[PDB]
This record gives sequence, structure tokens and C-alpha cells, in this order.
Amino acid sequence: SMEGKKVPQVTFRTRQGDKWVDVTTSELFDNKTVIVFSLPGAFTPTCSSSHLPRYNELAPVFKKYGVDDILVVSVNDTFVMNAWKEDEKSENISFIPDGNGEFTEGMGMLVGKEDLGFGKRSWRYSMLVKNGVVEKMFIEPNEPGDPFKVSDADTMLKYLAPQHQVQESISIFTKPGCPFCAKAKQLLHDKGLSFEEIILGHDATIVSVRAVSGRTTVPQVFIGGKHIGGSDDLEKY
Amino acid sequence: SMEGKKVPQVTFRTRQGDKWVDVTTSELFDNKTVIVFSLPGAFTPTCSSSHLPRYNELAPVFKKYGVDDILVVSVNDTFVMNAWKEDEKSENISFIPDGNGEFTEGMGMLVGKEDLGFGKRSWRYSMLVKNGVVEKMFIEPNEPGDPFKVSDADTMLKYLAPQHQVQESISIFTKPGCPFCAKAKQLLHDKGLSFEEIILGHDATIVSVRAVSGRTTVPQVFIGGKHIGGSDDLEKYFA
Amino acid sequence: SMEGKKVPQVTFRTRQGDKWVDVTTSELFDNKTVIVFSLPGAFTPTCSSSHLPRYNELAPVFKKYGVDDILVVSVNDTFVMNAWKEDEKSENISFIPDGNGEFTEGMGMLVGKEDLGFGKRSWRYSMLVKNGVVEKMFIEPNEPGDPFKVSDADTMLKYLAPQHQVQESISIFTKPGCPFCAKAKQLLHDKGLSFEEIILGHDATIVSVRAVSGRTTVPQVFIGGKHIGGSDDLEKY
Amino acid sequence: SMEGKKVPQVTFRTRQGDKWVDVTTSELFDNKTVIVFSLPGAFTPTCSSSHLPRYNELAPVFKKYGVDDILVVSVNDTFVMNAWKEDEKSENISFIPDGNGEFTEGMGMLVGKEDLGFGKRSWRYSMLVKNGVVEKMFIEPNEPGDPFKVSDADTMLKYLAPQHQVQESISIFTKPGCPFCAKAKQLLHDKGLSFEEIILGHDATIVSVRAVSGRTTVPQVFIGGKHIGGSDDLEKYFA
Repeated sequence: SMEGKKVPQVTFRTRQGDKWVDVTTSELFDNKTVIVFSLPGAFTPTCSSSHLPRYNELAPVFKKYGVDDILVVSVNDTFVMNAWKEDEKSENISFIPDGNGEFTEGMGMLVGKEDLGFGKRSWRYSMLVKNGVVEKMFIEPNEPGDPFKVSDADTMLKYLAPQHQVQESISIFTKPGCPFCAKAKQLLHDKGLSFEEIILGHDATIVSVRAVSGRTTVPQVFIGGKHIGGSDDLEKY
Repeated sequence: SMEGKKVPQVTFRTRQGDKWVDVTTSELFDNKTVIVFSLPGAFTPTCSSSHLPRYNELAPVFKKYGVDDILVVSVNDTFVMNAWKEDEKSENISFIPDGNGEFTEGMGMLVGKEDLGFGKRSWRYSMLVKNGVVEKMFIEPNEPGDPFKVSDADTMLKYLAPQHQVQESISIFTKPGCPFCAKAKQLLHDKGLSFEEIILGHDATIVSVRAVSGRTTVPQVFIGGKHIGGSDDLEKYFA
Repeated sequence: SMEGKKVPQVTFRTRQGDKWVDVTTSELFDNKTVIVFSLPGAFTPTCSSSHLPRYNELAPVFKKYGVDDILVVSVNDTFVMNAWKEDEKSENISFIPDGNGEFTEGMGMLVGKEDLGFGKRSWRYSMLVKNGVVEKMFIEPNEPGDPFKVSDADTMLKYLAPQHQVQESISIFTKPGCPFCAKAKQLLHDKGLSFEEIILGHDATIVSVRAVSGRTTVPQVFIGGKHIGGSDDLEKY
Repeated sequence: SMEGKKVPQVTFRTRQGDKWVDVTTSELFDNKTVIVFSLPGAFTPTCSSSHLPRYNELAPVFKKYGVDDILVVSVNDTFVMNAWKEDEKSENISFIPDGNGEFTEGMGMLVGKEDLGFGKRSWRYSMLVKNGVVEKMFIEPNEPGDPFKVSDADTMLKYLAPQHQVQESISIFTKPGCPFCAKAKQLLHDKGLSFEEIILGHDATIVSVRAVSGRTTVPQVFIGGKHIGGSDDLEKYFA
């Protein structure tokens, strides 16, 4: 395990506009507390699914707890990394183009993925680095497919600040416009709670709502497992 | 009534692709069994965020029973109809832009709605058309309250196939690859059950699956408001 | 002609969110200088092409010259008008839902357009209204198809403030990123000039550039007829 | 060289729709005449915002001369290849994701580019393949300056059809309906001339037509950098 060991000495050849800029491993980690999470590759489903958004979303919190930088590492080059960083809207994390797989290799995390045509790429994992020394490491289990149950941002947060209480998961079925929907949305914002809004537009239809909740209309809200109800039930509880 | 009578001969000016395409009345109805339901207008409070949806939802069933096409008719033009069809996203039904009110008029269903600023529009009604001949017609009553007490898709289905008993609502959260999801989904296939699918790639993410099912993985299956579980769980239910 | 005549007395049934709001003809025009332009209908090509954008773009200027409000009138209802107003991004103009064609009829501008399936709609025209009295009117000629050579915002501006000198038309071929392209773009902004950027992305390819300019690359800039050149030619002139 | 030799047997893992699709080497080359050109990588400065474009531009011509398919090969995966294909928008060419460098390696064209952080990538080259057998190959020289002095589409065309003389560049501004535009366009059709089209509906507006041609209406036709005019004008030119 790399825990307790010094992060590999790597110099990344990056691009910032039309100019090349070498970002060194020391520059990134020395005298700093950094969170890192590697992905198999740029422009993909489970990686852009939540692994990435979720980290950008909790970045302000990690900062509040001492984390200086939160990096995303992928065995891709800058051109591709940038083009992806631009597609994703994540202004809270730095993209590291480990295109030669050097850093990933040094982390003993380089794996072959020829069955997808990705050549050698990084295995999914996250870690906390204090002054270049790997403190904690969350290596996704060796299971087939695309495992994601340990490198997530939450697991990291609970590890970094277990005191911070785990906020309940919040999903909300809403119809565009729909008066009382906005009455639950902003009520959440006002309550300062994050949530996933499944819109009856392109995400789901009315079936799901009726199949999941039973009720025949929106807005439907479920908070961490338990079923809430209408904008008027949200209020109550 | 128009029951037993031939549907009006109308040529609709529509917009297919970035070009104009004339869709004739004969083309739509000749030698075909069609379901039709008119609406006062596009984007107006559909008055039932379920009316148009429910038809699109039961379309597969109507097809199973002989209906060739299910059309939505509104006294609007194609530009507006298309922009709306792109909203409602109801892939199972054709949108007919009776923008001159010609077809609606011929059906003796043209009514004035100047009190809403809609000019002349269609009155709410549905009908079954066999080879151009209006077979059945469900003309909405002039009663306050639910605007669709008779032209709804259900009333139509019960009429066309009273034998039929709609399956309970089925929703399943899935992900790409996930063979478990496939095992769960095949099970449904091999059960004559329909099922909406919320893909973790786009339709949603992990947050939603945790929130709704209180579980940490997919597939998560819901049937009729009750939570069932995953591939494994379904099989127990279907035993 | 309606010039010198009082605008029709109409009350429009509009929608603002989930509530109905009557907007009266007097409310709009009384004691006010208003610019108006009617369209055959909402959600269409030549109407959303430039007729509408161009008016929203020059609105600040019309205001600077005394125009209080700039209205878009179409024989459509509010639901459709709003849904369109939301699609178009024009925060400088008011949308008037003349769904009964009443106002349009009063303006003697109601025409039949059954050949498109639009039923009765408005004929394209713009006008300047001072305290409810039509001052000037630019009625598009009676030609087949969809005529647009008189109701435009420019014709209006030149009429309202002929002193204001006509700014030259500016189109620019650019490649995404393309260093020197941004060197012409913002140079224009800095120069305070409006322009149409044809991007080699989805608008055009390299052929057009080579067919129009001749030069083999971007950024290509043409200002009112005459061919400019490279970001470095723009500078010179 | 690989000239006269059979192309490597490779199965490419690609992404068609939201599903995986194996595209085999045989499927691409067997019983077909194919043009291929490899690139160091996707999104990298294509080094010639014309290289990839020019192939897509001359594709119709290559088809006219027997070429069935024109492929772009890069040591990238489909996710990246697709996201790039969606950028470049080159409808006339197939994108091959040689993400394991397998095909490139087999062509003895795999080179290291660690100095850019690209790991192993393909070296610039194009080739003509007849029924799996490499017929001709244009391997780029190790000279500074223009990165494509031999693998370009033109060099290929002149080789495949030296008889051919590419038509001058033709661009025309048009609008929907505008019969004049159609008259101008038909004229080109009836002339074996290709022409890009900037539609006033999307590709652009009136501003651009004024700016570029100093005219107030469409159609405005440009041929080889010279301004020609409209339907009327073209006819004079084609007399």
C-alpha cells in the first residue's frame, strides 16, 4: 500500500490556452493537504455520472475542513482533459493530465483496460495527501465492470470530517413550471439542502412517479429512503 | 353526431425536418384504425399533465389491440405543434397541426375561446376512426372541474378493450453494463410488463436511488408504488 | 393608412406565471412613445431569424432616443407567446399575445395564411406610436413568400434617429479557441461594434472561407461589404 | 513497409448509440477500397485545422473514384473519439478508436510521444487499402514545419485520380422558401459543382450577407473568393 509513502515525483505537461505549463508533483502536493481521485478516463458515464460532480459540489466543504486542492487524475493528455473539463462544469477541482500513466503507475494503480480499447489507464481510487505523503487511500474493490463504492466524495468526507453529519439524499420529481414544485425546490435551498431533481420532462414520465410514490402528480419528494409527499407534506416534516 | 360519418377531407401543412410536408387526411385514416383526441391548444395548461401523457403511455396497448395510430389534434400550426411535441416528448403519438381549424370545423368541434385569447379552437373530444369512418366519439361535457372526464385515454381503452386490465406502474433504476439490471429487466420482458427506466447515465444518478429506495445499488425496482428491490428481489416477487 | 390614427382599443388576456393579467391597449400606449412590430407567428424562421433579435439588440439605443417600450405582437395566445419568449433570449421587449387577432384586425393588418395552416395572422409591419397615435408605419410589401425589407429594426432606427450614423455590418469567420480570433472579437467589443460570428464549427466549414475570402484560414472578417482579412489586417484599418 | 501486406486483424471496441459495438478490421476493409489516415491524437492541435476537414471535404470526390470508406484512425478510445467527432462534425468519415494502439502497432506506426504526455500514439500517415491489402502508403517525414506534407487528402487524391482537377471553392447564402436560392442551387447541381450552404435560418442571418457581399438579399454566391451575386448573376457566369 502507498499509505504513509511519498507520492511519485512526476512533472505533468499541461496546456493552458495556447501555452505549455509544467505542473510538478511537488508544486501540487508539498506543504499542502490534497484530495485526489483517479478515473479510468475522460468523457465517460460513471466518471461524469457523480464521481466528478459530487466532488466539485463538496469542494467548498473540504476547503472549510483544511483541504487545499481537490484533483482529478486521469491517464489522458491535456488537450483531452481540457476539452472534458470544459464539458463538465466543475470550477472547484484541478484536472491533472497523467497522459503517460507515470503518476498512476507510481501509485501502483495502473491497470490494463484493453477490453474497452483504453489501453493502460488508472484504476478508480481516491486519497488524502498531506505534504506529499499519502495518508489515506480508498481503492475501489477488484470487481468486474466499473466499481464505484469507495472512491466517492462522501466516503472521503466522512473520513476527513466524520463530525460533519451525513446529509440525507434528496431526489424530487417535478413538472416544468408546476407551481408547488418551486415551493419545495427553493424551500430546500432556503433549508440549505442539496438535491437531485428528476424532471418529468426528459428524465422520467408520470409512470415512475406513480410506480415509485403512487400519488398521481408532482411535486414528489423522497428524502433518504423515506417517501415525503406533496409540497405540503415537505413543509410539515 | 359525426359517428358513422366520414372524417373531413383535409390536407395539413406540416414541417418535417427543415422542410414542408403535406399530410393528407386520407393518408392518416384510410385503411387504418386510428385513435384521435383534440385539445384546445398547445402549451396551454394541458389541464391534465396526464391527459396527453396517458395516451402516449397506453399507446403500446392500443397497438396491441389493433389501433394503428394515435393522433393529437390541436388548432395550432406545425411550428408551434413541433416545439410542443419536443417539450411533451411523447414519441408514441403523431401531432396534427389543424392550424386553420379546418379539420376541427369539419368535425363540428370548432368553438370560440376568445375569453382566453385563443380565437377559435377545438373542443375536447376523442374518437376511434375505422377506415375514415368515425366509429365512436367521446365529446367532453360542459361541466366545471376535471376538463377530461370522457376524452381521456383510459375511457377509450376500456371501450376498445374492456377485457384488458392495465398492469400496475413499474419503474426501475439502472446503469450501463450492470448485468443485474439486465437480469431484472429480462424478467419483466418475460412477463408482459412495461417499465420506465431511469438510467444512471443521464435520467439520474446515485443520489436519487438512495433517496427513493434507501438502497445503495442498482437495479432498484418499484411496482405500483411499492419498493421491490433488485434482480434478486424481483425474482422472489415473480414466483 | 392608420398613420395619424388612434391605435385600436384592445385588452389583452395575458399570463404571468400562474396568473391572468389584463394588459390594456391604453396601458401600453397612453402618454408613451412605443415601437411595435408584428410577426406572422411565434416559433418561426425569419421572425426569430433577425427581426426579433435585432430589435432586442437595439432596444437600449431606442430607449436612449426616447422610446419607452418596444413590443412584439403576434396573433398567438400567451401560453405560446411565453413559451417562445422563453426560447428566445430577448429581455428588452414585451410580448403581446394578440391571440384573437383583434388588435391586428384593428390595425387593418389581419391576413389569411391558411396555406401554411396559420389561419388568420398578422402581416409583418413595424410602427412608432406616440401617445396612442400611429406616427409612422413600415408595412412590408405585398410579395409572395415571407417579405422582410421594411419592418426591420434598422429601418426603424434610421427613421427615429437618422442622425445616428448607420454602423457597418460585421461578420467574422472564426475557429473555436483559435488564438488570433479572440484578438479580433474583443477588439470589436473594445471598439464597441456589433457583429455576427460565423463559427467554422456548425455554421460553416473551411470551404466557405476559402470561397468567400480566398485566404486558407481564420479568423476572417468582413465589415460591410468590403473584405478585411486576418486579425492583423483588422488592426491596421 | 506494409505496402502489399494485409492490414492487421483488429477488433475495435466502439460506442454506437448508448451501447457497445465491435467493429472488426475485416468488416471495415474486406472487399472494399478504403482510404485511411492516422493522427497523433484527438483534440490535439489537429495541427492543420484543415487536415481532417479536407478529407471530409473531398470524400464525395473519393467516392466518385471508387473509394468506399475514408477512415480516421487515432490511438484514442470511442468516448474520446465520439466527443471529438461531434466537435469536428465531419459526416463523411468514420472515426476508428484504436485505443489500445493495436492497429497502429500492427501498421508499424506506433510511436512514443511522452514529451507531450500522449504516451504511445500513432505517427502521421495515410494509405489506400484494397481488400485488406495496403496498396499505397504516405508516411510523414521527420521534418519541422507543416506536420502534413504527404499524408494530406490532396496528395492522396492526386495519386488516386491525377486526372481530376478540384473545382474552385463555392459558397452560397440562402433562406427557406427563397425560390431564387433554389434556382441558383439547381444551376450548380446541373454543373457538377459542390457548394457549402449558409442558411439564414441557422448558419447565419442578414448581417453576414450584408457584410460579406455588400448586398441586401439572398441568394448570394461566392466562387473561388470572387463574389458572383444571385440566381440571375450565376446564370451570367455559367454561360
